[PDB]
Amino acid sequence: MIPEHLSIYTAYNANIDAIVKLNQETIQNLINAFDPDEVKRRIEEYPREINEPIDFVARLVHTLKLGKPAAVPLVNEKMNEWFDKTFRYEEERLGGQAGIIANTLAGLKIRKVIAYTPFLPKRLAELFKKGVLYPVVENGELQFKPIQEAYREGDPLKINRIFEFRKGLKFKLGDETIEIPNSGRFIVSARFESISRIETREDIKPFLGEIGKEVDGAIFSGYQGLRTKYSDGKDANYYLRRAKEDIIEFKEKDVKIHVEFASVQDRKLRKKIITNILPFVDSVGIDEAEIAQILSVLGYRELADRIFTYNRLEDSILGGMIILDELNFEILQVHTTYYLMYITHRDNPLSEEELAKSLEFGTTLAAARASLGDIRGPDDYKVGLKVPFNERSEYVKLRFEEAKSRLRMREYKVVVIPTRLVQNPVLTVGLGDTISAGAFLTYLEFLKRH
Repeated sequence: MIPEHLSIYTAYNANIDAIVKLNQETIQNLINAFDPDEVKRRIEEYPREINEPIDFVARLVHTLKLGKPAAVPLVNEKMNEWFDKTFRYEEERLGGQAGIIANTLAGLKIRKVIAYTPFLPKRLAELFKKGVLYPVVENGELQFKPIQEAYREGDPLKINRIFEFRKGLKFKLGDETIEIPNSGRFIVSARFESISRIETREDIKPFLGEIGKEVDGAIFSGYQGLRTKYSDGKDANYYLRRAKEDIIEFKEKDVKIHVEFASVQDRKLRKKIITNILPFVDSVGIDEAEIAQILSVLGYRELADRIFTYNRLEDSILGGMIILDELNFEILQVHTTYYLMYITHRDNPLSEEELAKSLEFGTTLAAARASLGDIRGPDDYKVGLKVPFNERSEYVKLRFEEAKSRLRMREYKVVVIPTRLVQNPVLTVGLGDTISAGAFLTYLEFLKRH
């Protein structure tokens, strides 16, 4: 069942996600450090990014009193040390699509899992599972090390911080008492320059093809971390030309490549990624929100608006077909709350049943991880079998048949299954990534058999 003989490389995004519990002592001690009217002044002026500590407290306490969640970018690297010296973390865990994917695969105990990120400080390296390899240059040659032991002292440190606040708590901002209405999280995302240089670094770059010889597939993600423009005159395009070069090295070695897409708010960057990356890879993983974002920049604004507004199976099948037809990679996987879907060219070697089985492995693996919070060993996949296909399945199936009646299916194989939906899971972060990892893993297994 688990295709344990396959070897997979993942890049490029891995980071620390760190959680802080805002109890009374913690929030009051923080506020106490500042001048109260200095804080008040900063709230009304409303900082939309965090450059200095007063931006942070201001945005936070505004969020705490409203009792409504918020995410705010950290755009100054030097703040890492401030956060770390001011707060204690409940938990530090691995985040970033490549990180999560690497840890899930190493939890399945496949034959080999190599992960790469250009930024590997010790603190990040130690959050990976045992078993994940990292490529390094040693004595002028390629070697792999256990990733926990491959860290570079001084590498840039990407850390996203989730502040949990629970209802009930009161604190004071000078004389003014303040009770928190609801629970929630205040999220501070790493969005400074040093962690936005998303690439294979120059030392390892010359060995990518040698790395390629060691794997059956590579899963690439994290393009969404690129910025428009960089300090040293580099730009998104510069990094995207390097990204294309990496793709070429693996595909020349007969590696199949899967790109897991992501939300890219800047439409121009989103357009550059789609243009530069998608037509050149084999497999692509998107969610329902992403399908519309892509269509929107491809010019299909009406259909994108329909998808966003009504979330119908039919409009997603049409929109997936358009994206495949326009971009001409090999297979598209769409993940949605109630159904997963594959769209392939008519000459894809897999049968409908194998395509279904691959999707089923994906939703099963994700349901497992959503229930347990972590894949420790291959038997854990079986926990996903305990999560039934959702209550909308029969309606999904009926609507799929109606959709096939309305829409053309000449040039395309379209396969739809219902998800093993977990209502309210131990782990929310990265379920889409885990679906794609399982789907792509089994897609490789079936191709290899063919």
